[PDB]
Parts: sequence; C-alpha cells; structure tokens
Amino acid sequence: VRFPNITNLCPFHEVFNATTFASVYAWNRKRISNCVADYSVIYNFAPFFAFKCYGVSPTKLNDLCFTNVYADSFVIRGNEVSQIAPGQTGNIADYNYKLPDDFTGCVIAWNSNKLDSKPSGNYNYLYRFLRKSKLKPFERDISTEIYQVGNKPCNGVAGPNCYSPLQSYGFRPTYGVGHQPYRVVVLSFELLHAPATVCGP
Amino acid sequence: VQLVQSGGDLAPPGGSLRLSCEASGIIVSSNYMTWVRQAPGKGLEWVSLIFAGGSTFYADSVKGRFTVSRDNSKNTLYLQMSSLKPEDTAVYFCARDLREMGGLDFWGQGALVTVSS
Amino acid sequence: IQMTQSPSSVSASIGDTVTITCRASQGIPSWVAWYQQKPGKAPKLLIYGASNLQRGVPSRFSGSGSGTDFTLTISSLQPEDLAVYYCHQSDSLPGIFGGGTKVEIK
Ligand SMILES: *[C@@H]1O[C@H](CO)[C@@H](O)[C@H](O)[C@H]1NC(C)=O
Repeated sequence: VRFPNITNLCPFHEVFNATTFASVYAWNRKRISNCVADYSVIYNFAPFFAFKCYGVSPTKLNDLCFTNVYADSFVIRGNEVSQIAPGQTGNIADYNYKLPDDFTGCVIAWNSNKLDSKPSGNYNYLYRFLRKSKLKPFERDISTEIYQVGNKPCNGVAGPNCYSPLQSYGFRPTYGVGHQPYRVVVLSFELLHAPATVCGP
Repeated sequence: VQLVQSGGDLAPPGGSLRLSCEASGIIVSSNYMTWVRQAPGKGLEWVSLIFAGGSTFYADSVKGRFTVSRDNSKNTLYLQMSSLKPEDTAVYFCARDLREMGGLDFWGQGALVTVSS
Repeated sequence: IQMTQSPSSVSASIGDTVTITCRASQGIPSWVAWYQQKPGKAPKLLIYGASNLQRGVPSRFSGSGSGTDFTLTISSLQPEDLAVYYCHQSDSLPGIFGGGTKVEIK
C-alpha cells in the first residue's frame, strides 16, 4: 500500500497556537479548503477542558472528507463553555454565537489563565449582553449602537436608559475557574455539492 | 420607571395562579425581567428570569411548574404557577434587570401567594 | 458561586459607621450589587458594580471591594437605615442572594 506524499498540512497550529484570539461577539472565522487535515496535532496542545464532537466520531476524523472546514475562535468565561453546544440558551448562545440544532463538528475549549489574564485586569475581550432578538445560527453582529431600554428615544449618546450593549471580561489571575479565560475553537464540517477537498492522511 | 403588580390570592395545594406586572417608562420587550420571591421571615430567593429575546430560566425547585411570559401589546410580564406547593407561599417581586450595569434597579410592589386549604 | 455575608447582629447608634462584609466562595469580578429592603417594601438598589452609587441614593452609602471580599459602608447611621441589606452577584444566571444583614439602632 503506497500513497502520494503528505505535503500540504492544514494550518491548525495557527488557529490554536495564536498570539491573541478574537472577542466573542466578533468571533474569528477561518476557512480551510485545500489541505490534508491532521487532527492529531490538536491533541499536541494543552489538555482540553472540553472536547465535544457532534455528528462525527472523534476518532474517525481522518477517515472523512469534507468540502470546507470552518474554524471559529473566541475567548469566553469558564461558566459559558456549556453554552457552545447545539440547542442552548444563555448570554452567549443567544446574543453572541449560536450553533445550529443539527450541528456537525467539534468544540474544543481549554483554559488560558496564563495567557489571557493580567494581574491588573485584561480589559480587551468583549461580549454583548443586550440585544432585541436571538441570533440566527452562524450569524455575527458587530455593532456599537447604544441600546434602548426605556420608552424615550435614544439618539446615540449614552445616558439614562441608554447603555452600550458590550462589556468586558476583566480577566484576572485571582478569579475562580468559572471566570477564567477559556479559548474556544469550533470546527464545522461542510458537505456541499463541491468536491470534498479537505481529506486526511 | 414604574412596575405596577397585580394578582395574588389563596390557592389550593394544586391550584394555578397568574401574577402580572405592567411597566410604564420601560419596554418589557427590550429588558431582562426577573421574578424573585421572599418567603415569610426568610431571605430573597431567585425564581425566574426572562430575556429580551425570549429565553426563560428558572430555579431548580420551580422548573417544570412555573412559566414566565410577556405580553407586548399591554407591556405586561406574567408569572404563571401551574402546580403549587406549601413551599411556594411567598411575596413575589418583578424587577427590571440591568445585569452587570445595575442589576435589579426597578422593582414592583410584590404579590403575596399563600398555598393552603 | 456562594456568597456568604456577615450576620444580622449589627446594632449601632445614630451617626456610627456601619460595615457589612460579603465573601464569595471563589474570586468573582467586581459586579456585586447591594440592596436595601425595609419591612413590607420591595428591595431598593443602592450600589452596583461594587463601587458605583445609585442615583437618588445618599452619599453615605459607599461600596468597596475586589476578588473575594466586598464591603458596604454607611458613614452615618441615620434612623432611616433600619433595613435588611442584601448582596447579589449581578452576573449569575441562577440568582445568588446572600443572607441579609439586619441593621438596628441602639
Ligand atoms: C516524497 O517524499 C520522500 C521523502 O522525503 C522523497 O524522497 C520523495 O522524492 C518524495 N516524492 C515526490 C514525488 O516528491
């Protein structure tokens, strides 16, 4: 049994071992189209808090071929990792990042208190807590328009009954596990009419 | 600005009740709403929380029996108690939630529910 | 998660400074709110974010804290402060209300 050489590895090392991740509301989506997918380099990273695969077998990833692989990356709290799952309700699953009920992919979330936490407070990661409707699956919403909660119209300047819909995780190394930084990568596998170009060695 | 509360009466150990809160000065559709009960002589206990989108969350004791609803035409927030118990006798408060930027800033007057005879 | 509070055995004279302390089981962000409930009345918000004074609330109420330790302070205990004071983690999907502290006049 002989096969052609293994040449074009997919860039999972860039998705996982990134210097900085994106905020939850403006999550980072990376497309993967033409490369042999080595899912064995994922396990080379830190022990994961959550490795949950829906739709496909975790140990049969190299035996499948998909047309596209989407990698969504963000940083959430420790108590919001349960919301990254099909059919969940909460602050993240309704206003920031929604997965479809019939979801095919894998969610990988791991602790990053060493990286994304500062002793004085890491006021960089943001999340949206005010919205007027639940998000559709795989729909982003990047906006800084002042939310309106009262009957009085809100022109666009903050004030009474006028609040910005985004706040920040003030990540600190003295917080509990439920509020530590947690890097989350969601791999979604597409099976469109195009030929399956993401394969496995 | 104002949350006027209505409802609350004696119910049997299996009766169903509905408590209402009419909001003036705020839009119930655009705010988090919370129901918090206080037992007679006890502390404050969180019961229910409805979101602006429509997602509902309940406590472990009241899950499967209580339903928080919202009527948009009358700008009213409802708590429906399908199955009751002697432990549900309390004073219920409907509050506008401003989580992480104020919390429960506006409260209703409270409706008293007694479950006996 | 858990939010323990100092007991209700607080009795101070008029004008005395009163401190009420809240201790979380694990470290939480400074998103703790304080509530003042008079007998037969709904609770009234006092301080949100553990350091921000609510509009219409007298300046005698000062909040300060971080990590696991939070504190409410009444600089002068005027007679209008005979009420139960509750702590509340404002970012808890299941609401977490600590046992209130009953302030009494001696
Ligand atoms: C495949 O890789 C091997 C090992 O480096 C090399 O000897 C061989 O020439 C390669 N074949 C092609 C067609 O590039």
